Amino acid sequence: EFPHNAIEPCVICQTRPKNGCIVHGKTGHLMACFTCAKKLKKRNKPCPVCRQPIQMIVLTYFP
Amino acid sequence: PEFPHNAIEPCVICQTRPKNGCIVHGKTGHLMACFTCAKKLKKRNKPCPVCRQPIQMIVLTYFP
Amino acid sequence: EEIVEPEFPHNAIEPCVICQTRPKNGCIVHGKTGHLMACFTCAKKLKKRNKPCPVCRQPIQMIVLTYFP
Amino acid sequence: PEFPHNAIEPCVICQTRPKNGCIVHGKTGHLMACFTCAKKLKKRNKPCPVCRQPIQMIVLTYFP
Amino acid sequence: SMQIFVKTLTGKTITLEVEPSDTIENVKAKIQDKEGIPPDQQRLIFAGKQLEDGRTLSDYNIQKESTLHLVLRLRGG
Amino acid sequence: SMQIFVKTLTGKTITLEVEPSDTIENVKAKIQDKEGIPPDQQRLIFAGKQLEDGRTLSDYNIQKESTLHLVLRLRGG
Amino acid sequence: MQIFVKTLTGKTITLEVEPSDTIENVKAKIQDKEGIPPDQQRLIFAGKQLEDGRTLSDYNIQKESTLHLVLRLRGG
Amino acid sequence: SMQIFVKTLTGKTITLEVEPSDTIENVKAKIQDKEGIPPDQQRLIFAGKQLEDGRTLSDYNIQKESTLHLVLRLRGG
Amino acid sequence: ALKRIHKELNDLARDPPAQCRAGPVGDDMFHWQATIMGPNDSPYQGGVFFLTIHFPTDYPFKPPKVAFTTRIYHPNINSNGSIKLDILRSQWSPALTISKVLLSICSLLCDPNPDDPLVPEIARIYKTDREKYNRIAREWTQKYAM
Amino acid sequence: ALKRIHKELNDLARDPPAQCRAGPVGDDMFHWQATIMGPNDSPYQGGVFFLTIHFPTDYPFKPPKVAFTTRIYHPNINSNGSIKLDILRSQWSPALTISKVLLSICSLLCDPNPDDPLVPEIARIYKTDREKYNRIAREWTQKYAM
Amino acid sequence: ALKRIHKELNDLARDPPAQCRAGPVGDDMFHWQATIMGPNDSPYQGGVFFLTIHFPTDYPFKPPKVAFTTRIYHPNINSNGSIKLDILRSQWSPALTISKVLLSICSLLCDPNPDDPLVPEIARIYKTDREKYNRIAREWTQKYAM
Amino acid sequence: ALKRIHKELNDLARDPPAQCRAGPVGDDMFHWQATIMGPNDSPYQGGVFFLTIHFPTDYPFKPPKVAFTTRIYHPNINSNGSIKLDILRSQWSPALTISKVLLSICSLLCDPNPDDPLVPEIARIYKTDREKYNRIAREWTQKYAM
Ligand SMILES: [Zn+2]
Ligand SMILES: [Zn+2]
Ligand SMILES: [Zn+2]
Ligand SMILES: [Zn+2]
Ligand SMILES: [Zn+2]
Ligand SMILES: [Zn+2]
Ligand SMILES: [Zn+2]
Ligand SMILES: [Zn+2]
Repeated sequence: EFPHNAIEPCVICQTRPKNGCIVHGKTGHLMACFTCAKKLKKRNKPCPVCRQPIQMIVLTYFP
Repeated sequence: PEFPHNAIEPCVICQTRPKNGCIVHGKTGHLMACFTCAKKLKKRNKPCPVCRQPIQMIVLTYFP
Repeated sequence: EEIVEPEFPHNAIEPCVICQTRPKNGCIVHGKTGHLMACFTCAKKLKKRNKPCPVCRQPIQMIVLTYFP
Repeated sequence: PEFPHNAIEPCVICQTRPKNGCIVHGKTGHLMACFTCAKKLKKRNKPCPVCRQPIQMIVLTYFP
Repeated sequence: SMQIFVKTLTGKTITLEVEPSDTIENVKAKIQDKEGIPPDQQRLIFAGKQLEDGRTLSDYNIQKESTLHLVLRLRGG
Repeated sequence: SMQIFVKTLTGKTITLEVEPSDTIENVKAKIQDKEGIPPDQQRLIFAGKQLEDGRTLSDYNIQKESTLHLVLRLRGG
Repeated sequence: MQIFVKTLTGKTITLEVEPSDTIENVKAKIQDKEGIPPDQQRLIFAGKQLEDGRTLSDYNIQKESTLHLVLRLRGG
Repeated sequence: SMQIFVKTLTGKTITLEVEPSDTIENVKAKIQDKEGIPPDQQRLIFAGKQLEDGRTLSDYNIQKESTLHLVLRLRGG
Repeated sequence: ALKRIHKELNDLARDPPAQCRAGPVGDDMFHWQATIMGPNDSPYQGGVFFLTIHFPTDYPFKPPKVAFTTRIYHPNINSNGSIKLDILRSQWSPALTISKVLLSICSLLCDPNPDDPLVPEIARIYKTDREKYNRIAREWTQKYAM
Repeated sequence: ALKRIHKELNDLARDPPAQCRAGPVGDDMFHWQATIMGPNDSPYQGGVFFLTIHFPTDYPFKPPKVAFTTRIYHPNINSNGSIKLDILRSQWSPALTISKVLLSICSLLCDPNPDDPLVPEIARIYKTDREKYNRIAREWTQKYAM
Repeated sequence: ALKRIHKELNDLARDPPAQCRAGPVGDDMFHWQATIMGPNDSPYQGGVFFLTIHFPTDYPFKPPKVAFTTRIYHPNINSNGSIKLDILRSQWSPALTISKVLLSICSLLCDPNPDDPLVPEIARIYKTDREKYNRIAREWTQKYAM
Repeated sequence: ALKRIHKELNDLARDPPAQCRAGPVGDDMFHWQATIMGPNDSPYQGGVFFLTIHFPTDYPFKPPKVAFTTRIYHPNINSNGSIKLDILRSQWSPALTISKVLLSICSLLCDPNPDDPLVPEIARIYKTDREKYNRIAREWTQKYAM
């Protein structure tokens, strides 16, 4: 089944869409906006969901 | 703001699997294909289907 | 009752039926019998997810890494 | 990949039945005897012939 | 009397020693001896149809050198 | 001032906020902000014809609620 | 049979299990679906941590029960 | 670096990838990986003498393509 | 998954079962089209029934998705071509191949389970009037599978 | 922080948890009260335990301050109701909602860490005489949480 | 390739570009015919131009083969209907659809590339005598496309 | 016993060992004769030692009885040719073959156990004067093994 929750707002700010993909290795957890995710990476926090370190934040478009 | 309602639509290549293969280039990513299809493009050294930037990596994208 | 010849497992050199690549060294044990048709890598994936034996559906007691001296 | 061509040869003890008696110890096994010969070893409390670990069980081994 | 063949689950073919009067359940017990598969997990198929336990090979027009097809026990629902 | 629509490469339709005096170069900048596509890979088509960078929407008689078609940059050869 | 796992964000997923599934079997299936390593998974039912090594039948967990996923934690 | 051969207990010959500075104990570890035999029950013989876990292959002037011989750990009495 | 899928396809090329065929249409190995001939001496005899097959990316650990695209009258298959069959869900086995799955479905055609049906109306008729059932399934075979 | 807290409150109302309950004390959305049901099959069984919650202004980037207001016998919870627990400190996650924090705290009751205790005397007792530990903990539950 | 092609056919039935149509020739889903209407205010005005499409077996990773079957006067299209155009070769993208390819080709009719031409004689006329270019293109439109 | 012995003989024919040779004494497959080359860099260098081998009825579950018929000087072999060696008694293994047994015996020559000896006199001389032992062994080798 398909990602119906991807339409829901960022779980952190509950305001902006989920367009800040949190990347680690070849996998990523997409559940937050670019602003909130960039904050985590700026402060060297790990991924909120899997606790892996954050390799990068990718601004994610759905073309 | 506008939320991505087209995210539940299938991979635009195979028209079957979910859109979970994020095509990364620089600081942006285009998510319109499945991981299997996007990976096939990366292995064949093809650019991004929608913006033609070189593909840095394919990210298997989860939606927790 | 007619004489029965021993028969030997010529299919034992065929690759794992799951990955079609690696040798059959992942023995699936249940009770006192084993079904050897997958590599250790593929059979451990079944065991780690508590899936049954693929050919007889008995529960997988253990995977045995099988050497052939 | 090295495939077990010697799995087709007879039991190294009786030289007559196939190698269908796996000698199990922990999570590894040595397959070189038939079930009948390997049970004799287990019954008599002998260790594994090639590695000398104790014989946990004999498993009658099919190649389906 | 005659040999039949059984294409087992993995594609490997085995040879069985049968009388035309042998029941289907007889054949399954032979497959168990050869392959270690419990008869209640064996579904034997011929001409696109499964073979019932209490019928004979002749009840199904199964001649010598016939091939039966072994799949797993299944339940529609 | 007015709304127009762009049918993007995947068939998804987006809405833009534009002026009639907006250049095509300007429109492509807005598509870049919404979709992440560099303007030089954008080719806009209206009434079967491509829209040139330094000309305005109104130079093509593109009015409120028009639909532009986005394809990939191409080169006859 | 099927059970539910309410994951960290509140999203609910479905798992295919047997009564003999151990809790580590369950965490492995959660990782398959959600990409969360088992050693950062902590599963809770009826207010208690479920322990690796015990099975769903050990805990009498029912078909279509819901297990609750939080993060690995330690008191101190 | 180089490769060598080990004649195992049944006479089956196997191949290892070693360096001339590898310890005897290091070879036995590679034998344990391929054949499941604990090193403390391995006895490697070369030129009719036993090889001791401290030395290396160069210590024993073992060139590439040499065959080492494996028997079981033994002790006179 | 691909290598396993390639081996199954080669097997179907060299030794298909009498009733069943399947393969990809283009180079897309994850999507196959298949056919099952209605078994002789059944309401389905003389019909050819098309199905669609989608392999998941972790095949063969997970089952293929299989659905009829030809309409068929049967208590365990509905008007969307969905097949309620346990080996397609909780009783899947990695040792099953598409060949064995098609053969299993084919054997389901003449061995339905009306006691726990997907289409209740058809199971009632199957239990209470077998002749009408055969009449109807025969008409459907003629109407849609020929 | 406000929008995220409001979201959590509405989720709690739309979908009340089985094991805990929580909401604002009156008007201040940053100060909440909560209740934890003692785990069945435990010394805390049948007890109901109250807690206070203060959200910092950069919640959920920073953890909430969470303390018991009902006395409870545990090596990692002291007479101030303070809880020494890594997810409230360095192992916090912004994806933890207050419902998840409360369920996590509940699971800590039968999963104490006596080797790094907040109340050494309770932990020594836990390590040396377990039946003595359970006896007292049941006593405190009946004296203070019923 | 098949399910992708069916989706593209559905989109052409529901919402096609203004100047462009296409569909399978007979029952062959991998062989289509297309039409492009000459754009207004252009020497092709009032002409209809037919094309042949062959999808390759691993469409859409590989581009379709596209050729005119109607003769047309243009610097990048020759007398056999071959179209020299980078998106049909080295600049193909799998996100392009037949609809988008046809719209693209339509935009090429009005915006030729005479600087890298397939037909050099027509390019010289286009660059230096646009009155005669428009005239001859109009004549060919009447001779072949009406 | 017989088939296994046969097998060991064929394998000897297929891959002749370099330190030793062995085969049946004429007609009796259960009575064998063997020779060992004395190791280089050792006081047995250049010697050829003969051994007699007898297989019991339940070979290979029970070890062969192996004795020297060439006099030799060594703490773990006595004047009757008896070899006190653990693999020939309680540490036997059915995977051992005559070839492996002989090579094992050869490596015992340069790896004696003086601390639990068969011949105490030779043992004491091995511990206290190594130089004497090698002189004597070389002499015994020259006297008896050429
Ligand atoms: Zn946010
Ligand atoms: Zn993560
Ligand atoms: Zn795809
Ligand atoms: Zn891109
Ligand atoms: Zn495998
Ligand atoms: Zn089995
Ligand atoms: Zn044997
Ligand atoms: Zn062993």
